[PDB]
Amino acid sequence: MVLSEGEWQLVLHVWAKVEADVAGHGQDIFIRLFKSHPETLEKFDRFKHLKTEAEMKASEDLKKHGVTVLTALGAILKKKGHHEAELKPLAQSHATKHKIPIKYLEFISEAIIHVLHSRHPGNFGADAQGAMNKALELFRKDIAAKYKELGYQG
Ligand code: HEM
Repeated sequence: MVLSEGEWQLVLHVWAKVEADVAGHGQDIFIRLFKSHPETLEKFDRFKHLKTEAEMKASEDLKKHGVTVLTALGAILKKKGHHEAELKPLAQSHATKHKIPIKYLEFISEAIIHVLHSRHPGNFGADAQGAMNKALELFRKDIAAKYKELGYQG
């Protein structure tokens, strides 16, 4: 797929709001993910002992990890589709070290869209949500193609 510039504009306009509090957005997203799809928590050896949302919010390691993840995602979105280099090391570690299936990348995509919708309703109407969804579908389709080249296609 190819997003138009107007779509990329809608995505970087709400992303600029997220960047005003990257650590708080990271927490909300991961908490939403772990609550909605508990199986994804099992993939994290560092965090799978966390039993409640209260424990998750209080985890300083989880908040540092959410900042790492959103920073890497933001760098990919700011490329506007020219993200081949950024995607390489990310696809290698998620396919060969962490073993994350594409279906889990759909689950975090849903969590990102839920949290933007809750926190940024004015900058996340139907058109802006449709553009963010297109941008995350492009990221998932490109990562899935790299998984296949690396031998995992999971
Ligand atoms: C927006 C999608 C994602 C992005 C941009 C992303 C990014 C990252 C980054 C930048 C790291 C640190 C360096 C590395 O190991 O590569 C990381 C680690 C990791 N990611 Fe992801 N990730 C994504 C989705 C997921 C999903 C959905 C899962 C699991 C369901 C996953 C599981 C992990 C694991 C197990 C680690 C190691 C964490 C730790 O112990 O340090 N990632 N991810």
